[PDB]
Amino acid sequence: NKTGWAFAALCFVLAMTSGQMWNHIRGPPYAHYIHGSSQAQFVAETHIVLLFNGGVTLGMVLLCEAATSDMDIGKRKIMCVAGIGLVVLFFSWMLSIFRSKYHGYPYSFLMS
Amino acid sequence: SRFLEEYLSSTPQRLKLLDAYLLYILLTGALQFGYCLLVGTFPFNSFLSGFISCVGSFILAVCLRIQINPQNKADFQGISPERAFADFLFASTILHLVVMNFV
Amino acid sequence: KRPPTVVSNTFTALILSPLLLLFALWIRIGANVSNFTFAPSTIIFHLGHAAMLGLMYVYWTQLNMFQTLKYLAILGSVTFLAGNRMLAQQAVKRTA
Amino acid sequence: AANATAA
Amino acid sequence: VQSGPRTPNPYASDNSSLMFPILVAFGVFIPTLFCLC
Amino acid sequence: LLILDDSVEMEIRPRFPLFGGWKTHYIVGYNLPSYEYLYNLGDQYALKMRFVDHVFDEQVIDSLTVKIILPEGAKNIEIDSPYEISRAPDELHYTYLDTFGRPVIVAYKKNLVEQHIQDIVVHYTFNKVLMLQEPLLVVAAFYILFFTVIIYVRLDFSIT
Amino acid sequence: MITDVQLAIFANMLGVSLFLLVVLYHYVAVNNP
Amino acid sequence: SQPAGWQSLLSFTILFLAWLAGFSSRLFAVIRFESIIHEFDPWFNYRSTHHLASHGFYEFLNWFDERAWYPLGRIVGGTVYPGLMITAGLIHWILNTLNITVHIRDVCVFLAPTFSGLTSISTFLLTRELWNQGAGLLAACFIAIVPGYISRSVAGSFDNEGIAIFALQFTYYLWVKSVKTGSVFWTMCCCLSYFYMVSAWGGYVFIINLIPLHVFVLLLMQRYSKRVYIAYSTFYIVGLILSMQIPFVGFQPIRTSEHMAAAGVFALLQAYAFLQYLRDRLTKQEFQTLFFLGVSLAAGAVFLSVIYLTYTGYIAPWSGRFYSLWDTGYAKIHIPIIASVSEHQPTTWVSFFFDLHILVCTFPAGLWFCIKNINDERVFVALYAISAVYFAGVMVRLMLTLTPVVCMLSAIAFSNVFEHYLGPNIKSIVTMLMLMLLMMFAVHCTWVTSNAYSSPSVVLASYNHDGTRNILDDFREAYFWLRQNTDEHARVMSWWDYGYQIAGMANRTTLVDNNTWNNSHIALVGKAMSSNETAAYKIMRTLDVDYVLVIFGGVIGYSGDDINKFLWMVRIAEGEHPKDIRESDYFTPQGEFRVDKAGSPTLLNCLMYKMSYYRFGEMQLDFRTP
Amino acid sequence: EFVRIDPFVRTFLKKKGGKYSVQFKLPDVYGVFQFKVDYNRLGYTHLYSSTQVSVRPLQHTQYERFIPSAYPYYASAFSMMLGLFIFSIVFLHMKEK
Ligand SMILES: *[C@@H]1O[C@H](CO)[C@@H](O[C@@H]2O[C@H](CO)[C@@H](O[C@@H]3O[C@H](CO[C@H]4O[C@H](CO[C@H]5O[C@H](CO)[C@@H](O)[C@H](O)[C@@H]5O)[C@@H](O)[C@H](O[C@H]5O[C@H](CO)[C@@H](O)[C@H](O)[C@@H]5O)[C@@H]4O)[C@@H](O)[C@H](O[C@H]4O[C@H](CO)[C@@H](O)[C@H](O)[C@@H]4O[C@H]4O[C@H](CO)[C@@H](O)[C@H](O)[C@@H]4O)[C@@H]3O)[C@H](O)[C@H]2NC(C)=O)[C@H](O)[C@H]1NC(C)=O
Ligand SMILES: CC(C)=CCC/C(C)=C\CC/C(C)=C/CC/C(C)=C\CC/C(C)=C/CC/C(C)=C/CC/C(C)=C\CC/C(C)=C/COP(=O)(O)O
Ligand SMILES: CCCCCCCCCCCCCC(=O)O[C@H](COC(=O)CCCCCCCCCC)COP(=O)(O)OCC[N+](C)(C)C
Ligand SMILES: CCCCCCCCCCCCCC(=O)O[C@H](COC(=O)CCCCCCCCCC)COP(=O)(O)OCC[N+](C)(C)C
Ligand SMILES: CCCCCCCCCCCCCC(=O)O[C@H](COC(=O)CCCCCCCCCC)COP(=O)(O)OCC[N+](C)(C)C
Ligand SMILES: CCCCCCCCCCCCCC(=O)O[C@H](COC(=O)CCCCCCCCCC)COP(=O)(O)OCC[N+](C)(C)C
Ligand SMILES: *[C@@H]1O[C@H](CO)[C@@H](O[C@@H]2O[C@H](CO)[C@@H](O)[C@H](O)[C@H]2NC(C)=O)[C@H](O)[C@H]1NC(C)=O
Repeated sequence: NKTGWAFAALCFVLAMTSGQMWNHIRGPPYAHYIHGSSQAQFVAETHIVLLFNGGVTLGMVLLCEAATSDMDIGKRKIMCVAGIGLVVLFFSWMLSIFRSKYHGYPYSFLMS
Repeated sequence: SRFLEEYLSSTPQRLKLLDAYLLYILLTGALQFGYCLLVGTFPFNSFLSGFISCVGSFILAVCLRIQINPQNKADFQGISPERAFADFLFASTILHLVVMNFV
Repeated sequence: KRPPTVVSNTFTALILSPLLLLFALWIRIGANVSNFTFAPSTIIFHLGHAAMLGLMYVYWTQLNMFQTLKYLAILGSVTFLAGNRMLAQQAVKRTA
Repeated sequence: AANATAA
Repeated sequence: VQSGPRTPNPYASDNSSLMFPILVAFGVFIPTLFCLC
Repeated sequence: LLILDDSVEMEIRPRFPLFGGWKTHYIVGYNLPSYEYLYNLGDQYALKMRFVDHVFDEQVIDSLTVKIILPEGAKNIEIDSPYEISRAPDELHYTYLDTFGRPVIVAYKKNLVEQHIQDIVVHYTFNKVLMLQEPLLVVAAFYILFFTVIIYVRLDFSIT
Repeated sequence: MITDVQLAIFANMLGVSLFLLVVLYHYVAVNNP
Repeated sequence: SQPAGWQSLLSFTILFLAWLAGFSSRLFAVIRFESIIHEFDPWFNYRSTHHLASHGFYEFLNWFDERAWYPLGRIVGGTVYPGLMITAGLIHWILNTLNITVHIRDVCVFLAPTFSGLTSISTFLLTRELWNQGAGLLAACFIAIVPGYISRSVAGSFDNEGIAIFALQFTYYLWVKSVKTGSVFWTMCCCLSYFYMVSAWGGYVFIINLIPLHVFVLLLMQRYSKRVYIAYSTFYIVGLILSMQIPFVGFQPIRTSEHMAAAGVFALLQAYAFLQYLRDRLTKQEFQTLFFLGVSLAAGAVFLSVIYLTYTGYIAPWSGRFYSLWDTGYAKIHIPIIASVSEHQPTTWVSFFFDLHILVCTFPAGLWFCIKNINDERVFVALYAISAVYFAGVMVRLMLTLTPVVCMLSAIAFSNVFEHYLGPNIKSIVTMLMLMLLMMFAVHCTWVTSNAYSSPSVVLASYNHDGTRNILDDFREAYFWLRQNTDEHARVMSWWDYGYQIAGMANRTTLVDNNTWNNSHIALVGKAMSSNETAAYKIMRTLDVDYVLVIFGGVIGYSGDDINKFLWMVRIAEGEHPKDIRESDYFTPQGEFRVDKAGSPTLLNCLMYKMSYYRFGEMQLDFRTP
Repeated sequence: EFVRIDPFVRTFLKKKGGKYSVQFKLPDVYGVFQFKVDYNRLGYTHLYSSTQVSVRPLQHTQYERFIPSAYPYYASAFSMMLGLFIFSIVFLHMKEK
């Protein structure tokens, strides 16, 4: 069915867009979890980034599945507010760790 | 011979004519390929030009055959047979310009 | 080392043979030119089409690419107008 | 990101 | 070799000459939005 | 560049120091307003400028070519010069939005010195109305750009 | 001549206006199919 | 006042403002410094474009440059892609016929932003084909300011990619439209666009491989219609004969193993369609199984034929530049010039978030939406997304070609939200949250373009403490000396990086250029740059060299000088002459590369060391240091 | 000597009039070739004259055309053009039966 193929493609995209091929060529240490320089990354760091990216993606899809004519209004609204909070929370932690890597980047949404 | 006899009785006249044209194109292409095999390719550019002209006109005529067949009014429904013929002429002109630029 | 000339001439004749077979098969089917009212647009269209193909030959023989592109553009405009006009009249008969 | 040798 | 003191610009005078062309443009625009009828 | 109260003195320092047989090629440009170098009366204009201007102290010039690029409708042209300059025939110059070439005057001279800094004048005549040949082309262009649209929604080109 | 600060302000304001016009287009089209 | 007229006026206005925002965000290198060219590659593009302006077209097609790769000479017309040069020359000719006298360096500088506008328009059309106009306008607003596409497209960077992204997006739009409509006219227009793409960039391999992949997946999904036949067959034939016209491509669409997926899917499609026709005409109960089996056999036979023709040697195998994307460790071992370049190295998540702010997060959501509603074009979109993600994940340089699809997908996702909630408290908060995310995206894009990618490598800028900026202009100083104080036929020797920049700026005959097509010549130059004076002098005598140019960044704090790029010289020279140059010889007995008294005496008498450190042991800065 | 990096052609100059002159053919390799005439003898001075010349490959117009060996292919192409034209006159004005 289409759901399995969609899920597989989505997981492949989320796995590859967090830079897992860098872990294949130059295998980095797991820790000494965040590397200091901009060019180099550890192993756990990209797991963290993959978790946050999947978080934002899940928030988007679940925020759109709550406005489609799903079951009764209770969960239909709980999922919506969950997506609203989920996007902002995971994207703010993502932007905050990115700002933790670039000392000059002056922007922060809900830095926390 | 059921396919042959049935083809004759079932196919309309314009399509049968187009099919004869396809026979001519395919025969010329096969004969050219046979000459190339017998003799080898000294002028390879010319061989590519001629054989790709044969294949190109074959497949443009097959596309006209598909688009003009009344049994395929279901798929297209947006292009008449006359737009199909004009499009055939356009594609053929571009193909022959490239061929004479390449031979 | 190139092949002998007699072989090449024989294959030129053999390449010219399938044309005759097409004509023989078309007179076997019965293809006639009957709907040939002498409209201005039909004659102009077929003349422009033959002109374009003759230009293709002339491009192979002498002209360079910019000249042939210009000449093809003018011929294509003329043939386009004539063909549009002719195709509408042909479609009238089918619909009506 | 250019066509130079990696320094 | 050296030329000398520069010349003051004799072009215009304020409160009349600067806004005169702009006002000519406006005054042409308004009758153009009258040829509707 | 330092702006004095009599001139503008700009010290030029080349890319590399010259040591003998070393050469450089540079371009120095400036545009100045015409209310102090161009005098007009009715239909007759006259431009009074320097033939060669100061480049460095005790300069020596081997070959020189002055070109004056008058505007497009310059009917008559006369040049008054204080010493013998060798002028060549006129050649047209085509610039932004010009239909007919604008007159160029070419004068060559050899072996100038720091004391050939003199003034030449050029008299010419120029109709005032021809100036608004420059704002018209653009207008016409835009009109054509619109006229295309007006001829575009008048075309059917459908077979059925 | 334009400075860097002027052109940066211009780019920011133009991007914001772009996205406002995007959302306005979505509003108009949805409200009046 | 019909809402349709105002709706179309709003669409035209938002496309024009997207054009203007794409043109205005790419001037942060022209407001500062000067309107000149920047990187090593755009100088050759400029030089050949200047030749095309001053000699016409048929002189550029037969142009045999003798002032590059000195003893060998470089056939330029037949070993380059004439898409950027022809476009720049055509715009120059049109613009000078109307008496708008613009120099050709200004056209070469400002060609890229103008084409960025057309790229935005092309994305609008391609996204309108997949989704409603709303996603089209949102995608046209996304790819005009995104930093992943600005990087190698800023005004002054005159390279193959600015035109290439426009041509790629337009070819994909035309193929999607042709498959939807089924007409031969859209296939002919797509073929002409593919011909332009072939002439522009060496990224036509991606287009031609992606189109068979899309057709094959349409076959496996049992979604074969007649329109797919009429699209792909005509496209392949016309595009093949059109692609063979470029001189540098030549006969590679047959001999190479990159253009074999297209012929494979073409043969498989012909067989499939004939068998399906027969099935329709013959009885279904009898001969059905025979038809299924025949399709399978045809596909297997095509695969076997390709394997055999590749193995015997009739079909040449993959190039190394296209094989390092699969082997991923083949570069540093065998052919080190592929691993030497800075572009051919992998990509961390920092670049994925730094080139795309919120798009890289809402992009898989859009992919999910595209999978849920399936159409003939959406399968193509999904394959494009997956392939671009993978290819960009292994090479930094290629990320630009990934940026289009991201935008499209992200646009779709955002449009999806603005469809549902837009038009009480919850819906209003959702709309304001999405709009605020878009604000953050715009501000991030402006910051990244201002601080990161708008920097020339020709003029260096050192900033004073009080905010005053000083410009180190030593490149152009040395090249201008070399231009006006040497003989007209002097030969300079340099590392390959600057080969272009000397022949563009200094106008002198170089020995080794930036474009690498003969690696043993570069091996000779490397051996000359990494031996003592006697062997290097013999090498320099046999090549009739006159001058030697070395960039030394030791007085100021400049990172990439030739000492930092010396080890790659040693490795490249070791690759072709193992008996003369040993890498381990230039290291200390501890095993590290250093310049002190502890360095090896095999390096302290090298020619690069004696050449870039001459009379430097007496140059003491005023600040108290050794 | 006609050298690029190493001599491609070495010939003996022959005296006519008052000059040593030789006529020959340029090899297939393109590039920048130079003539080195170096006369070194025991007692005579050292003569050395080298002039640089560039040998460029053939232009796209100087290729051989209308070769006999390819008279089939030419034919083929033109044949189909003629075919197409005939087909048009028989496809638009065809009379059904
Ligand atoms: C593209 O190309 C163009 C053209 O090449 C480039 O433009 C050029 O850019 C430079 C700067 O980048 C500009 O330079 C400026 O020149 C003025 C003029 O300087 C002269 O006068 C100075 C003052 O002279 C009086 O006072 C002294 C006593 O001190 C007396 O003795 C004199 O007689 C006068 O009465 C004088 O100091 C200068 O001398 C200097 O040079 C000589 C060289 O021989 C030295 O020996 C001297 O020791 C001395 O160093 C000269 O005679 C300068 O005044 C400008 O200085 C400004 O900038 C300095 C930093 O670079 C700063 O330290 C100064 O204080 C001064 O700061 C000014 O600006 C501030 C705002 O930024 C103000 O707040 C401040 O009050 C002050 O006004 C500067 O050196 C060129 O003019 C310019 N060229 C043109 C044609 O315009 C362009 O950059 C290029 N673009 C690119 C590459 O992108
Ligand atoms: C043996 C074989 C491969 C096929 C057998 C044929 C048969 C029977 C069936 C084929 C089945 C199918 C569908 C095959 C297609 C799948 C396939 C081969 C690849 C799928 C993934 C895709 C689309 C790969 C694209 C090809 C590829 C390597 C692209 C990388 C190049 C890219 C993206 C950009 C080029 C940029 C750069 C490298 C160019 C430099 O140019 P310059 O300007 O000169 O520097
Ligand atoms: C619309 C989008 C198209 C984008 C085009 C991008 C630019 C690609 C240009 C690549 C050109 C490769 C070299 C080439 O084309 O060969 C040139 C031909 O010289 C030319 O004139 C090339 C001009 C390009 C014309 C493109 C028209 C396309 C329609 C049919 C191909 C041959 O010139 P000729 O004048 O044909 O020389 C031989 C003439 N004989 C008759 C003797 C044969
Ligand atoms: C190298 C130059 C090549 C020369 C071309 C020679 C053409 C030979 C005869 C062409 C016959 C023209 C047929 C024709 O004009 O019909 C066209 C649709 O027709 C087509 O789709 C084919 C158009 C091909 C011509 C395009 C280039 C012609 C350049 C001169 C303007 C319209 O058909 P319709 O299907 O009615 O489209 C109408 C859709 N609307 C919504 C817009 C109303
Ligand atoms: C809603 C209201 C909208 C109404 C429409 C408004 C449109 C007009 C906006 C144009 C503003 C131009 C910016 C500008 O004027 O700044 C220029 C700097 O000069 C430049 O280099 C910038 C030139 C770029 C401007 C071209 C824009 C034309 C648009 C076509 C795409 C100042 O340069 P200056 O330094 O003043 O030069 C004059 C001094 N001279 C010695 C040279 C004589
Ligand atoms: C780098 C990326 C490269 C990607 C390459 C992909 C590798 C091939 C993987 C095959 C995918 C398997 C899908 C498949 O099963 O194909 C057939 C349907 O099969 C057909 O209809 C034949 C069409 C294709 C012929 C196969 C030729 C393969 C030759 C290429 C080497 C499915 O038909 P179905 O009958 O629907 O299968 C299940 C349906 N039942 C109800 C019967 C259960
Ligand atoms: C410069 O380096 C070359 C080789 O890079 C040295 O040449 C060799 O020197 C040794 C020393 O005895 C000889 O045995 C070899 O026959 C020489 N040739 C080769 C090909 O190895 C040369 O001696 C060095 N000159 C110095 C260090 O002054």
